[PDB]
Amino acid sequence: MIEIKDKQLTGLRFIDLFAGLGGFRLALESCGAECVYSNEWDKYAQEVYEMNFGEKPEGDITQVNEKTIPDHDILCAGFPCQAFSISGKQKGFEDSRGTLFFDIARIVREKKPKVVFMENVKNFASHDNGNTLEVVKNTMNELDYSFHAKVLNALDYGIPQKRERIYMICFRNDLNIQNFQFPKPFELNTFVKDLLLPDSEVEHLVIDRKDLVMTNQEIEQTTPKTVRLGIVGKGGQGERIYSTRGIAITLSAYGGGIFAKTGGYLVNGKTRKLHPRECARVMGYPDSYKVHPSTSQAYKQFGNSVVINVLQYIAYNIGSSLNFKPY
Ligand SMILES: C[S@@+](CC[C@H](N)C(=O)[O-])C[C@H]1O[C@@H](n2cnc3c(N)ncnc32)[C@H](O)[C@@H]1O
Repeated sequence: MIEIKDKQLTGLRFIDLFAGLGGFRLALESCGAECVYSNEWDKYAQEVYEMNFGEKPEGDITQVNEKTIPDHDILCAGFPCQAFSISGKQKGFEDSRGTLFFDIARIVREKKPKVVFMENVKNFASHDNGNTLEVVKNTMNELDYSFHAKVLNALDYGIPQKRERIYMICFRNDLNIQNFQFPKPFELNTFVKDLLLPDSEVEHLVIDRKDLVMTNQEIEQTTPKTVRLGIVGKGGQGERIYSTRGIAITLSAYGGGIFAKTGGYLVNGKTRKLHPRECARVMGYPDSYKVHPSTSQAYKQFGNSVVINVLQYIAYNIGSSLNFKPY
């Protein structure tokens, strides 16, 4: 993550829904905001969340009563995508019933807040011929909110990894805000080689394979692209080797293969996976964020997580718009 010297959010209060590892929390707390709530049911996530943020989030959202949630200015949420079974006249609020989204709407209609800050998968914009996005959109509009959405790729913001994700920002219509804008992309000057740990701490991740077939040889120059160097097995997912002088492929929580979630990399004449500190680093997490003792957990977590840096630029630009109220 990077440091923000202009705390455009001091004094503002927020809730961290579907917490996971606490990305949105790391991000907003650096802009000055304060955390008033958190919710997350996966006992392992709650375990890491507590190791860093000292507290344990509450449980199953489906069961928390709306009128029970603290007063807040910003609602943060990276919920899980699910299809909507639209069975009726046109689209809106009533169709979000049965999904965990309805739980967001349920809390927004009855408690504050100035802005709803969400995030999801790269293809949220296309799911069901656009139907999935059409619903969340019409729902926010009909509760008196404005809707802005965009797909930003993390390599365009100082992080070496291919990872497109839709970011969605909603401003209460009461605020009258025609002033918002998503950050501008820039030059990348950090690649996978700069994020690795020394060999001594990564020996146990080397995988020796005789069916390794090299298609290209190591490039001499770094590029902001994904460079496939070789293969193993059938060359399907999880069995492809990448160059450290490039960008990391998209980390995944539930993938399989020989090099399962991190992908495999040619580091120093040996083929290995990424270590969890590396995974953290590839997501933007600071070296001070204590990770889960179980390396198979760290993987599932960091792959369902958030790119901190991107969250920090978008949040700053939110303090801005809310702080510009001239006579
Ligand atoms: C309250 S239960 C889901 C109940 C759902 N109504 C039902 O029909 O099955 C809470 C859900 O939150 C999901 N969840 C927790 N943290 C999340 C996050 N950061 N992003 C996405 N989904 C998350 C859990 O995996 C679980 O499915």
